[PDB]
Amino acid sequence: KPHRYRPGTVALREIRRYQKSTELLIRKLPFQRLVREIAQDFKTDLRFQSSAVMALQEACEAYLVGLFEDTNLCAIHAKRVTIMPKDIQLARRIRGE
Amino acid sequence: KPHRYRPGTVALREIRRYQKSTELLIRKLPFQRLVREIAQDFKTDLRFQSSAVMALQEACEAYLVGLFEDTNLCAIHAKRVTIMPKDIQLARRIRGE
Amino acid sequence: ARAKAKTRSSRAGLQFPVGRVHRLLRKGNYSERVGAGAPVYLAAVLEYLTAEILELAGNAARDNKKTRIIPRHLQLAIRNDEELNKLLGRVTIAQGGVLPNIQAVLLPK
Amino acid sequence: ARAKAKTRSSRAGLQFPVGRVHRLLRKGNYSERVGAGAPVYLAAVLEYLTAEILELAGNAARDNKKTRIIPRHLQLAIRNDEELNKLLGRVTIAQGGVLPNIQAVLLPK
Amino acid sequence: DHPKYSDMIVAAIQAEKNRAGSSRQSIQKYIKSHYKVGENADSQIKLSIKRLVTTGVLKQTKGVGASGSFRLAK
Amino acid sequence: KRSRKESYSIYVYKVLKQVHPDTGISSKAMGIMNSFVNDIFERIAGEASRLAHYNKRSTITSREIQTAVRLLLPGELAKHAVSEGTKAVTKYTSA
Amino acid sequence: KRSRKESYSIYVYKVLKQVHPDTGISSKAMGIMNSFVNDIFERIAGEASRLAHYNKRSTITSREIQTAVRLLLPGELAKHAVSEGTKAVTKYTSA
Amino acid sequence: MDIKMTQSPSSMHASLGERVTITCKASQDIRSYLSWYQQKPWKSPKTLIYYATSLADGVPSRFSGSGSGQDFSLTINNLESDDTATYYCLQHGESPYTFGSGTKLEIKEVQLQQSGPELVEPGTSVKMPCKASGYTFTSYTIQWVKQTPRQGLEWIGYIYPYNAGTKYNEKFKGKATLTSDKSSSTVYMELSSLTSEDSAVYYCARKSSRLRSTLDYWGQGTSVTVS
Amino acid sequence: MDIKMTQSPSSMHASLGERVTITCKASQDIRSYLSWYQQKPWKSPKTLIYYATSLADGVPSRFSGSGSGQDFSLTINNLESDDTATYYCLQHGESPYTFGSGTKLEIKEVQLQQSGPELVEPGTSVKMPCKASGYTFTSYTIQWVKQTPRQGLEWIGYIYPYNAGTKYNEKFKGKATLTSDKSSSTVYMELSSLTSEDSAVYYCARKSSRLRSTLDYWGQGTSVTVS
Amino acid sequence: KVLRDNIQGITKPAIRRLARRGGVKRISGLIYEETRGVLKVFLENVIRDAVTYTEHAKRKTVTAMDVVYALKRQGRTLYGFGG
Amino acid sequence: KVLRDNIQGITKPAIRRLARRGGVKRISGLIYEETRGVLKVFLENVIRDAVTYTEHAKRKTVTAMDVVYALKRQGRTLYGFGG
DNA sequence: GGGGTGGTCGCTGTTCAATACATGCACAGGATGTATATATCTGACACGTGCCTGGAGACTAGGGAGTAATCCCCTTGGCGGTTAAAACGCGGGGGACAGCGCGTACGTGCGTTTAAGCGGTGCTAGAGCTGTCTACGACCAATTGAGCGGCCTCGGCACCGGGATTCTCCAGGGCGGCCGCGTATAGGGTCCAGCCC
DNA sequence: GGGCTGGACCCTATACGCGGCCGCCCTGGAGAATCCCGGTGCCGAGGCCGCTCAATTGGTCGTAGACAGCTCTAGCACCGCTTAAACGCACGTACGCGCTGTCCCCCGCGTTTTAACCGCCAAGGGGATTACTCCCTAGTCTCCAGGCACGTGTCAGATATATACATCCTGTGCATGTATTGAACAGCGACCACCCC
Repeated sequence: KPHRYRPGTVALREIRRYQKSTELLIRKLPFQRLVREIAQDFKTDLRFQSSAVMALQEACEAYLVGLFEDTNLCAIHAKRVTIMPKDIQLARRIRGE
Repeated sequence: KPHRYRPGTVALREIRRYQKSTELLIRKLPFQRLVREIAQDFKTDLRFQSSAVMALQEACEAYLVGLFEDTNLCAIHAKRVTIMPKDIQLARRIRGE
Repeated sequence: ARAKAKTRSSRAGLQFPVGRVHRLLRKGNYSERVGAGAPVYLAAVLEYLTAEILELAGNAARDNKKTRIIPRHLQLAIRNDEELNKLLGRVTIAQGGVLPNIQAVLLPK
Repeated sequence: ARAKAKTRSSRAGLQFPVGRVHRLLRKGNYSERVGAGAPVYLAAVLEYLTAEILELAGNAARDNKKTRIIPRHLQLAIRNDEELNKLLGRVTIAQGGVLPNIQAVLLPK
Repeated sequence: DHPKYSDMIVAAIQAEKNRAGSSRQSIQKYIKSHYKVGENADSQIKLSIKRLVTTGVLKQTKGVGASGSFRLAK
Repeated sequence: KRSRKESYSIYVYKVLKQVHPDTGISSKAMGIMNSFVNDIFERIAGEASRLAHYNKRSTITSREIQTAVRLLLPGELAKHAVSEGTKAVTKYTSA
Repeated sequence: KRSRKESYSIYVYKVLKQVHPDTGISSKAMGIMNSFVNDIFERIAGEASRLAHYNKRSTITSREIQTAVRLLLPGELAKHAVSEGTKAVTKYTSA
Repeated sequence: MDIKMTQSPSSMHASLGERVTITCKASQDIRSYLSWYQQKPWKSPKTLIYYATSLADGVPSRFSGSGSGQDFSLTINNLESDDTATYYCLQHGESPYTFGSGTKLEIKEVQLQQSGPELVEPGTSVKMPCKASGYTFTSYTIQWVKQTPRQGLEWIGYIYPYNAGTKYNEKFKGKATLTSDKSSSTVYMELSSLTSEDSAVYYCARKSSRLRSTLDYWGQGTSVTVS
Repeated sequence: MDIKMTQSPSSMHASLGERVTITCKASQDIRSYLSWYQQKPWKSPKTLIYYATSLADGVPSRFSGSGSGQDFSLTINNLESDDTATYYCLQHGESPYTFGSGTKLEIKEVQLQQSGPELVEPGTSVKMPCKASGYTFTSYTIQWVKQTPRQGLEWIGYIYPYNAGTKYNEKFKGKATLTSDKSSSTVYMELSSLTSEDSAVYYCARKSSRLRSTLDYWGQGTSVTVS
Repeated sequence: KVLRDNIQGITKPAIRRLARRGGVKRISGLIYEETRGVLKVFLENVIRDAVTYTEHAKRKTVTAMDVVYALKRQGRTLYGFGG
Repeated sequence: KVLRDNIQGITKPAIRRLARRGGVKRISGLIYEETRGVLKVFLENVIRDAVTYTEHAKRKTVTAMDVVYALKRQGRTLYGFGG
């Protein structure tokens, strides 16, 4: 019968590989479209430097990673291993956001 | 038989009483002693304005009150009612200290 | 002879001192030149913010039946408003106290 | 006739440009006047910080058996140190990644 | 319509013949889902399990008190 | 003779008399309001100075102060402050 | 015609050559180091300006810069930066 | 001690193109906290003037207002076909907000979703929702207004989602109850013990916590009818 | 390959007031990362010079350091009776830290609590604590040094309490193990498979993570004796 | 021309990758929508400031320096883009 | 003359009162010592900067203005004592 | 007139209604805390006065910013493939969570101790201010070399392919404690011989 | 002459160990991931050359701050007294934590889809620069009035007292359920009236 890793084993390897790696994790073209959409609500027919979009992507991914670390710590504090929106909300509200 | 309130009713009454008031909760003169003891490790024979010591006490009590709010939120997140040193530690780490 | 003096605050209709704001702008090392309209605009903005906070604090004091605004009323005024709370999120008000607030899970059945 | 020019960097024994630092201090609207020793002292401090971070990052790069420093090595060097990390806590380093860190309770067994 | 709890419990145990002990929640679900018992059914179910194990008829294969799993023990 | 040192107390009091004619204000609340005025003044002036530096402009104008106000003040507060400042600047210009 | 830009790349490379003769550095790492130098420059200069303003001094001196260094840099970074700067200032005065 | 709004011209006729003036007299000094609203028939009102002088977002400069203290006025310069509607002044300087009696003039992105028509038997209770979108929910209070053909527009109360704070008109204590849902960004108003007088169209309206702000955006209105 | 330290003058006899000069050679360039230590008999060493020129805190200007690259020197100007002690040069420019052979001189609040002497039998294990106080525990590494009468001082390794990072000398891998406990500010060293050769005094020394910082404060030492 | 539904481009795989880099082992199903909301809020906050700087410059193109200034003003100092 | 152990002057009931103003209902027995450590760290951080400002001014009296500057430099702006 | 059997009475098994017990819920009232109305009084706030310095009026100079014109670069838009990633579906196991139980640690309350708070006095260090004077930082003219832009080459590292090691998963086997079934054992039931009625 | 008692032969109730079974633990082997090693190539890092502008040198000056001296505020030390807060101890309750069961919901893997990425090409918007100009602000001199220091009075709120209402807790009573047990009632063993031979 075919091989299958037990649940929660591949997640560790994914954590290891994405903590070793440094590349951006969100796809560039849909993130760019999202940025343009969001900016459309403040000023029409704006233009963007590729470096400006890259800087936005770097800042957003760093923010999300830093938030998920606190979400994981709150989940562990609840003696859980699954992170939940209650964990995200607790982390964000303690951070003063 | 002598009257007794059940555990937590006097606690709630004290919560209501102290959230309505505005005066300082830490004894002034021993807080001043602590301030002078700490400062003597940075410079000997320092003088202090009374206003400076009061400013220190205001800042310290505001910081402690906010920290206890975050600690209580962490404890509630753990489905507990009692605040614990692990709750204080989580509040501090998530806050960024 | 020189005409009758008229303050820039009165010329702009403001209460806050345009002259003092201009002198603080020039002496504060913000730039080597300062436009004429900048201190007027800044005095108007500061007067607006002061009027908003003072009116909210006065409303709170009136609700508390007190005729004089106190740091408790100021704390209530800023904290009970989301925009003012975001403006002064990193600020401590001396003798201001805290909002009466108890978590739902602590209340008795 | 006048003496051959001798850079203030060489006079102070520094690599960083004392003259450029002095120009930036004057043009930055930090004060009306700038003492002669301020750009020297500041350039020395900036040189010390640059040397510290670059040597830690070079050690990290050598430990990875690569010859040139990259943002990953800068990130590793900064985060593995209490004082540098607390100095640069609020800073994001592009393409720097994160430190490997898995919580103990998540490990098997 | 509910007889004395002894026969209800033994009937519940007899239906789902788990060899390692019938869990409390399984029989509490079953007897109330099949039959109809008053508002305080569950408390009387727990007390019935307790008194039966005190009489020694039922054997608690796992757990403590009422919280465990119980076997008929013939 | 003591060295005269300035504060915003009288202007805060005049604004108070405009918004609430019959209320008063304690000394501690007045000092807190002075601290508020100083803090907001410093914040806006700093943002305007940094805007001028970023744009390589030598002077701070009402446009710079306006952009600083839009950056720091939130939501409806920002647009109300902008409206008040624009009205005051227009009235001043019309003399 | 395009204007001349300005960066600390040469000085950072010279410091790198002093601390690790064989080690190189990437362009993006150089950009990050330029950002670091500019940020720390701005922090010390701003803190020294605030110190002068608090003490009503018109001049930013090495004492102001030293106090800013002690306020900003934590722990042993402060002591070693103070030592390096004091050495440089003494050598400059002697020469 | 409620501050009555007295609009002088109850109705008027005007040809196209000439200037029109409308007056609203305040019972007590409201310190310039007065707004003007245009309501075309079978549609929710739109804001024209706020702080008694300031044009609302998107309002053409044809409309203008003036006055302070107790005497306020509205002006329309270039009358157009669409300018036929009912104009209400609204004061909000003191806690019970009061609308003007209304002036019927005839001539020759923020969304507040609200529920549809309703039929209810007397003595029941009802829950009108108000789905808010297009803006940050907690920053703005939700204001509820009752419109009848006999009493005109009446202010019921408001909910502040930031802290769930409430205020109610004394005429609606107990009758109305306000609740908020930060997750769904929805506000609900409870009407208890429906009675014949409750046959009215109810509007939820957005208003900033800023004192000079006014009701700026309005829901489409819920027509509640009691049998 | 380990950097050899070479103090050329093994011992000097000198009178009071006169000058003495000690030298220390290096097998490879160490870029000024050399420190000087004064050890009185039955006493923990104290730091005199760091970064090859800088006087440590509380050290009088009598002591002077000089040199760079491979030639280094320590100079004492005005001798007193107290100067009778052994002086070691220590390099930390490369990962395996190496002390000098030691020079004997004869003349004619940061705290690190360490445990007392420990008698032990061969082949078992022992655990030595180092209780630090008076400073931010996580900010400084704890260094461990082994002092035998016949090899002098030997650097074993360090633990960084901030991230529990450790580095060990190749000679002591497996033999030594370092652990930390933030809650009690204590660092523990475990020695495995004790042998008669292991009989030595073990010191714990605080050293900052700064590259130019040296081992500055030392524990009183823990003598381990193997039967 | 008009962009309409691009928030869904922050896919579940992308959020999982971000959580893996964040050290998260097991992920609830509602984290995806919660994270999309949080990211939307953060992006709106940063981009509003960037556009304000661009408008002050009277430029029609948002630059990386404008983004860096917005981040620094929001306490998110970013190294590597000309800061 | 000297002071040695004034941290114990931040008493158990005082910490309880602070927790009550924080909305805390039930308190573990180790919370008192943990809070004493926290307060000690915070006071050290603030007083160090206040004394640094005092040394710069070449004064021997620490002033409320120095304390306010230290708090503001640490991001804890305090209203009521400045000026 | 005796042998023998159903009728009927006594003893007892079965079941039932009162006895007793346990749990779960509503309420009266007793104790305590809280909100409200009234009188006292004090010291902080608001007002009035002097004066003095910094803000305003009027005029000059020059340079900073506004505006027009030009270039070219870099942003936007489109098109065609190419996989890599995303979407979707499914089996399952392990984690969330609800309930039960226990013990201990934390709350509540009272009696004892202590030290904070307040007032009053005394003293002197040192912060604040003024005046002198000099060194040092700004400013300018002339110079020149250091730093920046552009061009080029070459080696560090990124990638690709291939072993070699390592870590995970689990199926099978060794090993131990609990349960079912058979056995040596003896207790008693049963057969043979002597004896007393 | 035959059953009772004694001794011996045979039927059967019994305590106990061995085999069967389920669970615990160990380990070897398959397989999938990870890391080391070698070869290739390409593009970015580092070096070289030209130039131009900004950093340096030499000199003048003017004012900012360093120093000295004086003054008088306020911070520190001390002591006594009151009483409120802290502390120590007892008791008990409810909450934290461990254990158990359920079930559903996330993970891992295979299959299908789609759209991001990359290379290529083209248009043109606007960002950057330069030249010209003018008006807007710095700077100076006069002068005067707005605001700050200081004094004073009175009323707003803090305080003390009494009262009236609200909340908490619990002891009691009531309602519903349960298992228990002496007895009300009928079935069978046994004593007696009476039939049959």
